[PDB]
Amino acid sequence: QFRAIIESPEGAGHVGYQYRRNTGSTMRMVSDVLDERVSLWDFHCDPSGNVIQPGPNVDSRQYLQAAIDYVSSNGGGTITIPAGYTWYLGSYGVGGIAGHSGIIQLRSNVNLNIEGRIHLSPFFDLKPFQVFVGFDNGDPASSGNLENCHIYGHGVVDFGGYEFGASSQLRNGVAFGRSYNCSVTGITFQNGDVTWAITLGWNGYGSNCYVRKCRFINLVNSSVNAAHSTVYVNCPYSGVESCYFSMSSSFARNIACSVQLHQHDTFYRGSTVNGYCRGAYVVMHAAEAAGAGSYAYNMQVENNIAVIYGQFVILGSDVTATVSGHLNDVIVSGNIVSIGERAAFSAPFGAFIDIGPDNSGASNVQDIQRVLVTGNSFYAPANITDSAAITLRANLNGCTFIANNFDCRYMVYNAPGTTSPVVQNLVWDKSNVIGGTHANQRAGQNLFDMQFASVVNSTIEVQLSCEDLSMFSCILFPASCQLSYSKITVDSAWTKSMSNTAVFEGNQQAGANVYVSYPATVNLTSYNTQGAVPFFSTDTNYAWVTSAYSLSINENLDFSPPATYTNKANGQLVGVGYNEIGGVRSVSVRLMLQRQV
Amino acid sequence: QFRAIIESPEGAGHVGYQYRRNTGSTMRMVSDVLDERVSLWDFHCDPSGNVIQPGPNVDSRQYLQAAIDYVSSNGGGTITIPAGYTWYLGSYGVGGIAGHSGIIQLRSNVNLNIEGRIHLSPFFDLKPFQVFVGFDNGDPASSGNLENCHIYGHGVVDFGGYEFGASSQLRNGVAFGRSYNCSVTGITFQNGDVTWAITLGWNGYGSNCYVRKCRFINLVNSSVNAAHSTVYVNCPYSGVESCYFSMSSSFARNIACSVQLHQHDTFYRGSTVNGYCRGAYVVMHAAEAAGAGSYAYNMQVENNIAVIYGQFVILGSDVTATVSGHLNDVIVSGNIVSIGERAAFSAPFGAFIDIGPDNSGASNVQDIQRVLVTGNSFYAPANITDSAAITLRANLNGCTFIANNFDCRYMVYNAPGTTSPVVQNLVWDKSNVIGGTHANQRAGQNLFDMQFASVVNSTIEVQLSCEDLSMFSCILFPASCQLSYSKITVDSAWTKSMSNTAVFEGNQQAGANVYVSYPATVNLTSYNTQGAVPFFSTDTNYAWVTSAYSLSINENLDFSPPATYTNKANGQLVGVGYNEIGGVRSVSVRLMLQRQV
Amino acid sequence: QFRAIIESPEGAGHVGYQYRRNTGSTMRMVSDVLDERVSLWDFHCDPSGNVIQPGPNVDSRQYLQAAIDYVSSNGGGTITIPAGYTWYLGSYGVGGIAGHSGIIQLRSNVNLNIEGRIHLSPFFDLKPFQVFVGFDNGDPASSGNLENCHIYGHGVVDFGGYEFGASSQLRNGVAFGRSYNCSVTGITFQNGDVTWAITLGWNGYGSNCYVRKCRFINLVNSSVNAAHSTVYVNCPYSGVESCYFSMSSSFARNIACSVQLHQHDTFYRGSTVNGYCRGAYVVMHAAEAAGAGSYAYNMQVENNIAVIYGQFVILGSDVTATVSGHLNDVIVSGNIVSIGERAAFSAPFGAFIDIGPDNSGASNVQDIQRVLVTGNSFYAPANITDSAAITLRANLNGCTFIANNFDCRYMVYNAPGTTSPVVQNLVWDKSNVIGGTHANQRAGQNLFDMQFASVVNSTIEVQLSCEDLSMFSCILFPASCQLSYSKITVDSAWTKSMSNTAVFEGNQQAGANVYVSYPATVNLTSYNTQGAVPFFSTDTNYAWVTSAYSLSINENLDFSPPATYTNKANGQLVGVGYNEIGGVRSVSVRLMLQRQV
Ligand SMILES: CC(=O)N[C@@H]1[C@@H](O[C@H]2O[C@H](CO)[C@H](O[C@H]3O[C@H](CO[C@@H]4O[C@@H](C)[C@H](O)[C@@H](O)[C@H]4O)[C@@H](O)[C@H](O)[C@H]3O)[C@H](O[C@@H]3O[C@H](CO)[C@@H](O)[C@H](O)[C@H]3NC(C)=O)[C@H]2O)[C@H](O)[C@@H](CO[C@H]2O[C@H](CO)[C@@H](O)[C@H](O)[C@H]2O)O[C@@H]1O
Ligand SMILES: CC(=O)N[C@@H]1[C@@H](O[C@H]2O[C@H](CO)[C@H](O[C@H]3O[C@H](CO[C@@H]4O[C@@H](C)[C@H](O)[C@@H](O)[C@H]4O)[C@@H](O)[C@H](O)[C@H]3O)[C@H](O[C@@H]3O[C@H](CO)[C@@H](O)[C@H](O)[C@H]3NC(C)=O)[C@H]2O)[C@H](O)[C@@H](CO[C@H]2O[C@H](CO)[C@@H](O)[C@H](O)[C@H]2O)O[C@@H]1O
Ligand SMILES: CC(=O)N[C@@H]1[C@@H](O[C@H]2O[C@H](CO)[C@H](O[C@H]3O[C@H](CO[C@@H]4O[C@@H](C)[C@H](O)[C@@H](O)[C@H]4O)[C@@H](O)[C@H](O)[C@H]3O)[C@H](O[C@@H]3O[C@H](CO)[C@@H](O)[C@H](O)[C@H]3NC(C)=O)[C@H]2O)[C@H](O)[C@@H](CO[C@H]2O[C@H](CO)[C@@H](O)[C@H](O)[C@H]2O)O[C@@H]1O
Ligand code: NA
Ligand code: NA
Ligand code: NA
Ligand code: NA
Ligand code: NA
Ligand code: NA
Ligand code: NA
Ligand code: NA
Ligand code: NA
Repeated sequence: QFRAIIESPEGAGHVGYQYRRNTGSTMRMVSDVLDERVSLWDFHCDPSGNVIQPGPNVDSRQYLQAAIDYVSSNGGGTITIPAGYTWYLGSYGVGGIAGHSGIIQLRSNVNLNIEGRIHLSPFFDLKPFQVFVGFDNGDPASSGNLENCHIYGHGVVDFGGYEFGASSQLRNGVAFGRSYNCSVTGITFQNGDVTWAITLGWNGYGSNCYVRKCRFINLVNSSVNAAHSTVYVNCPYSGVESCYFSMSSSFARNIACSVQLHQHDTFYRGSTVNGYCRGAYVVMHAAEAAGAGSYAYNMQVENNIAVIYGQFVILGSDVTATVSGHLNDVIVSGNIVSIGERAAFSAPFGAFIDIGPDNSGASNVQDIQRVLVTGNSFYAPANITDSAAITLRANLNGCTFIANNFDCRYMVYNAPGTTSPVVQNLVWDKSNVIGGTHANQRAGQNLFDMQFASVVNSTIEVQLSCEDLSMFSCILFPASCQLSYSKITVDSAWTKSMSNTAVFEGNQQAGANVYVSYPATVNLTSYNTQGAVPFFSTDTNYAWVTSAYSLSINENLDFSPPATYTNKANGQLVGVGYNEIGGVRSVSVRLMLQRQV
Repeated sequence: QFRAIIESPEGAGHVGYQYRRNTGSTMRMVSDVLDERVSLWDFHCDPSGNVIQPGPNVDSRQYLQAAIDYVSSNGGGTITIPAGYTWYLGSYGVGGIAGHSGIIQLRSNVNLNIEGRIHLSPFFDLKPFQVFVGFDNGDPASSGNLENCHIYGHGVVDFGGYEFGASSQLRNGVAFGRSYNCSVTGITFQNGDVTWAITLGWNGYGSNCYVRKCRFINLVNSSVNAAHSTVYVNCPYSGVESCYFSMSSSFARNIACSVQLHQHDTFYRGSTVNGYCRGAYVVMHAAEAAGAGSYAYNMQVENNIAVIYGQFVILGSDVTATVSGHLNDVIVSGNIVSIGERAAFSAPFGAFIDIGPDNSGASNVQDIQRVLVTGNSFYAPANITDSAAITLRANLNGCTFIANNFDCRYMVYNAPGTTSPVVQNLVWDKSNVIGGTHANQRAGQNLFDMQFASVVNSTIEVQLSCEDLSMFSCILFPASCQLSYSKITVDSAWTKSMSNTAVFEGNQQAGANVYVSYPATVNLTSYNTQGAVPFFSTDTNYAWVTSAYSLSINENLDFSPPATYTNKANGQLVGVGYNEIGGVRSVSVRLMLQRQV
Repeated sequence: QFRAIIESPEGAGHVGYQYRRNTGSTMRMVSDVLDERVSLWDFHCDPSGNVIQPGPNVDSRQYLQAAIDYVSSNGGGTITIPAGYTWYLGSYGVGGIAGHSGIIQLRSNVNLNIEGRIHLSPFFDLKPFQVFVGFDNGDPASSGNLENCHIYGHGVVDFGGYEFGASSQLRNGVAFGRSYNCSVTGITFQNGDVTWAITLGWNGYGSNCYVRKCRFINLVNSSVNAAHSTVYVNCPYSGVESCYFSMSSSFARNIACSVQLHQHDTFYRGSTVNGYCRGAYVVMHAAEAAGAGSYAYNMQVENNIAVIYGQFVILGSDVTATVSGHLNDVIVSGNIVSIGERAAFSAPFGAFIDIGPDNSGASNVQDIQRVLVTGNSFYAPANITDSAAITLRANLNGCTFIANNFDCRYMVYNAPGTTSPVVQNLVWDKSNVIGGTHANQRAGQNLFDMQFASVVNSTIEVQLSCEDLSMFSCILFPASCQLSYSKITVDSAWTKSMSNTAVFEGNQQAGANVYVSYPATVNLTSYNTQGAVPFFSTDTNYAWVTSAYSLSINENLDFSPPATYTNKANGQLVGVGYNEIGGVRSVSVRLMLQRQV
């Protein structure tokens, strides 16, 4: 009788236990203490209750789903995926997750402690899939929420190396769904061709979702893969920290981004990226504005390390028929970024910041402002013509650069005869240090190439830290660019031998509220009078100049040109020098030309 | 016989076990392996040893205390609070913690792994309480220490929604006490009206205490609550990182602060705050100086995201009869902060930095210096008159601003006819970017309103980035403010149409070691002489000016005014221009006035 | 029969269990569920299988090694070191780790969850040791890898207080070896005299190794200890975050460093250091370049708090017969550092950044560039003569300072008649704020002491924020230092009473591509002519000056000196002033001297 009970599945419920033989402890049964934990092994059995060993020819999916469903029924808990085993998944899930090509359905309060390895079987080759899905409905708009679901451990999700079957397919590791207080910590995602590794939230619905101390390795492998973003953050008060992202595929240099920050109060910090095209998008899509409003604000990209091939941070916002997206209150700081070794134009245009047109190419829908870029480093190798501190390709309502170090081909750039952005409140502080890696490479090129429709309320304070006489100019405005209510200065250091410093092809520096200064060489002639004597410019190009001063020594004994000049209505400069002995003087002098500064 | 033993509480101590049938493993009994872990279930029993189910009508407090006391007796360990259950607490603790309105007494080396939910029963409604207390005595001065106590897990402490009964009451979640190597990680504290969620240390006694990845949600709910600070850090080598703080109550906008950093080598990093009045205090209270000395130094507030209604960082120090507190070596960097949408003056004055008078209102007791504020963003909506980069309300011995972006009503402010602080070593670097949100709102107002007793060894380098002709002046010193050994500059950009740029109501810019420059409009008249000819100012207000130069074009052909001016003893400016044709000239010119720069 | 089986070591394999009595769960045996975890207790037994109690007189080493070896055999897992016990280690390991004075050999996929205490027995007194070793061979070049090995928990590794027996000995806590995806989290290392606490990687071989939330306390205690670096990072894509490091020994002030970052893509963040000589080395040793190439790049030191006695960050690179090491793409940001209270010259020279010669003292082997130092604070007490923002002691190919706050004796320093470094691309932006703690201490001293062989492509923009008339000069170049293609400026603020501002002992400011400006006092005499009249310098020292302007008021009525000057071939300055009444004038005026700026 008793032997039978003991050898039965209830035997453990008949063996008494009391913790450490403490007389004041609960008199329990072994089964009670065992019931305090739960593993996959508890559900990984055949219809007769016999345990089944996982392996390449066993599909563990129904067993893991049964575990999650059961623990869900009790109010939650943590299911362990045991170490020292690989658990293969080999069929699709059913019900609500079928619309998402779901394998496993996550449930609220049911955490997974993944210590072993989860692998995809070749059933998934050339097919879409999303491994873990928190939606409970095919239609995300009619889905319930996922709350308090955490995935963590020292384990591994391995996507089996399979290529995409078709570019239109989607593949994901974890889709938390309409996700509140959910996280992934510690896990290695590897060996795939996927669209995302993790997505958080759904069109603004969700909160407090995080990815921390995870690794993402080799998650693009084919030319079929349309696009890849390793973590898409689509709910507020969420972010990514202390993660490692690496790709080795060539295709990843053209298509892969590490992070999308698409809702307010989101962050990307303390991570290391290598082998990717892009670092992060910081974006408000109107099409995603349902759950948390139409503004992306409080967006933070900080203290990351990257080697990328395209753009580090891309800013944007866009509209739909009924919603307009807005982006503001952004900080990009402390990141050290480089474009990896590559040929010029062999990948998307290299940039630290990109102001990106929308997915249909429009550049007149964006509302981006109050962005602070500060205390970052950027480097691109000397050969990479297509490298810029900022590629400013769509309308910009403000962006502030302070105390960065940029060492690349262009500081500000936009391609001519593409978009003509409207620019407001572009602020480039004199504390931005311009590196010299690209010195001597800039023939035909303008360091600050202002290829815009208009610039207003902007500040460009150019300071070189070494010579580059190859460059056509430090800063150039084409005649088509309006310029008003702006400050544009070129410091003289390392400019003495430059023919052109600042160029205003439409003579826009004449505007009533344009404040500029830059070096120029000017020819002057004096009157013949002995004593105090006026010197006048030969050219009549200076009706806009409020004052000028000498940047050249005077090699003469018998006279000196004026130290300082003002102008005359006919556009000459004029100053008062000194003839110790009389005679008409003729000199060529390097001047600092100033207007309202 | 054997059946009896097996069904007894010692039955598990009679069932042999050897790990994985390994012949070299220990021959143990099931009870030994079970004894490797411990849960609340092991103590949650009646006097007969029968397990009791937790619930709203069961008080789990004595059972949890018995578990902690027992594990403490064995040298420590980790007690799990099981998932899928809510454990209610419904009575006060006894002994040493009674003086602290304690519920549970923490003990050294006994960690709590909280995976379920701990809730307060309505016994606590309208009463004080501190849920977990690490002091062992009613009098903190006679308390022993708490060491090596960690609280962690995916669980929840829920304060039951109860309001305070009286403003003088105190309520806390975790009071570690005189706490060494203690931490809270992962836990959600929610649904209360409390004074603090967590306190670390006691008046400088403690070390290596941290709060990490915790959430604090809705912990103020009534007008009775006197004050709320979510984490009070009162021991050195301690801090808060990667936490989330949110309030929805109106009252929280007026009374709630996220963090107090009150001892040296403490930090607040990588967190997100919404709905609070204040971000952090960085303070040395003399009354708290017993355990770690009288200096708060090495204080770090970094990489946080906040939407607040009052002040982001408040600095201070104060004194007692016998102790003087000092604050120095502070860094505030990388934070992106905004004042949330509100009416002007509807909450405490909005500020990025506040120099706060002591709790009795004194402004002449503080010793604050060597503070660095760098690479932060601040924004306040255009309507919020009461918004400042720094509200400088008490004596300041130094604070350095570099490469911040401030977009609010005032840069520097103090209210006139309140405190008259004594200011030393206020440094505002030209790399601080002043935003334009408040342009056109500043009628009657000074952007830098220097409402102080005295300013010395200070630097204010004003740089606008857009026009605001509504403002009375960029910077103004009342006659009551002494000014010496200081540098005060206003860059000309966007100032051409300003009637007043810098204003010294006591003509303080004349001081021997004052170094200033700013734009002014000046009327000048020349002598009638043809040729080189002097121009003189009509007004005699310029005896302090060392040089001036033209910021205006010359619309004339027949003459030019001087490019550069110096002065004369009677206070006129004078320069040498050029009359091509003779005649008395009269012109109004915008000049850069300079003094010793 | 059945009684015998049940009391046997297989008894638990005969007691059936099914999780929570769920009919769809696996019918298992108690032994199966127990086998899901493993502890030291499972191996801590005598030859008869009887458990042995750990203690000061028991050597736990063979038992722990047996556990690791066994778990390794099953594909890995996590062995717990139980809480509430101290486990002593009292003999050396055997085999592959014997060459490393190894105690325990780590194995791939076998994690240690250390919750108790591991202590060293006095067998190790005066001997070398490395507690945990991941190499499997005496010769690291012939060692296999360690992968997926994590050490974590709330436990403690205690080195027993024993002193080193001889300086040439080595002692370590954890040597992961050729280590891929390995980490230490949560652990306290204490009470030793050791060389390192943790090393990661081996000469570039390894990846994704981290130390997080660990504490290192009192790990130097004797004068025998040659050198100490708490964490040596010798593999890429690895780092240290949120750690606490403290020393109390005097010897630690002279010999101890917290971190070595010696391979690319490595970081040191969010940590607190006290009592150490140095913060971090960022170094490419040619001798260590085998596994990850010859370049250290993407090196990040950020958001740390330190009180040190020598240098905070030391940069270097060096060569071997066949390999040349290079260092580039470094960021040092957000750190708040101070030199602790000490006598001048009582420890290694105090510095925020050191450019360190190699271990044989060579200063002409280094290739260091593209370094960004930004948004840091540094303080040293007024008495510490040996304190510098940068001690630039070996060849430097570039380093950029922006928006730091440095408050110490020197800004730039190198000792004369030591090394004569070759300097390129030293950039000190005007946004670096120079503190006043050392005002009045600088007799005989130059704030920027340019004791170099040559300086090129460099920028020094000096800005004072208070007076220090004790200093000999703001910046001084000895005649032996060449200077070309550089910008050197001293802002006038707080300089009016300085006899020397910038000093060029070799008249190097005359160079064709040197761009300089600084204040000087000049004596001038005019001609006697009434009206517009020239003033000329008495001295002929100004042939290099392109323009000068007045920094002094004019106390005269009857005349004014020129506002602005240029020069003449004989080296005089000349300008045009105004005599209202005739007469030879003689004045002494403070001028801003400018050259090509
Ligand atoms: C790979 C990636 O992330 N790319 C970024 C762009 O994302 C956009 O394209 C993606 C391509 O894969 C996604 O669209 C695709 O997936 C959609 C969502 O799938 C459906 O809904 C899921 C919830 C279900 O599980 C699925 O079964 C499926 O039903 C699908 O509707 C599209 O048809 C398909 O092409 C991506 O869509 C978002 O995905 C997230 C995460 O899964 C999800 O939370 C969202 O709900 C979903 N959004 C929308 C609108 O559906 C889609 O956004 C991204 O647009 C771009 C940003 O840069 C551009 O835009 C900037 C702003 O104008 C501009 O500054 C910049 O210059 C532009 O380049 O960045 C990546 O390219
Ligand atoms: C809510 C909050 O934190 N407010 C900050 C101010 O704190 C000060 O007021 C608090 C109001 O709750 C606390 O005082 C209250 O509690 C005291 C401590 O309780 C006793 O001791 C405990 C150890 C026991 O468990 C309790 O049972 C009880 O016996 C009590 O003595 C007071 O009477 C009561 O009002 C707070 O007190 C500190 O609390 C911490 C954490 O519990 C504890 O470690 C300390 O020991 C205790 N300190 C003292 C001195 O007792 C008390 O400090 C805080 O002052 C303010 C800082 O800003 C102001 O001061 C700046 C410096 O001059 C100035 O720059 C600024 O402008 C000022 O506004 O910030 C919050 O307001
Ligand atoms: C304490 C410390 O870390 N000091 C830093 C300097 O490190 C150099 O000296 C150390 C002194 O302990 C180490 O050398 C010692 O150990 C060597 C390694 O031990 C062998 O190999 C191990 C793998 C085995 O387990 C051991 O059993 C043993 O066989 C040994 O070869 C030496 O003979 C001995 O003195 C340190 O050596 C490195 O150690 C790490 C971690 O263990 C290991 O991964 C490496 O493989 C090993 N490297 C080498 C080359 O062997 C050795 O590097 C460090 O040099 C210094 C940097 O600053 C100087 O150099 C800069 C660049 O030129 C210059 O800018 C600066 O001014 C200089 O001061 O910083 C610390 O001093
Ligand atoms: Na779908
Ligand atoms: Na901005
Ligand atoms: Na246009
Ligand atoms: Na009390
Ligand atoms: Na400071
Ligand atoms: Na006064
Ligand atoms: Na060795
Ligand atoms: Na640099
Ligand atoms: Na030389």
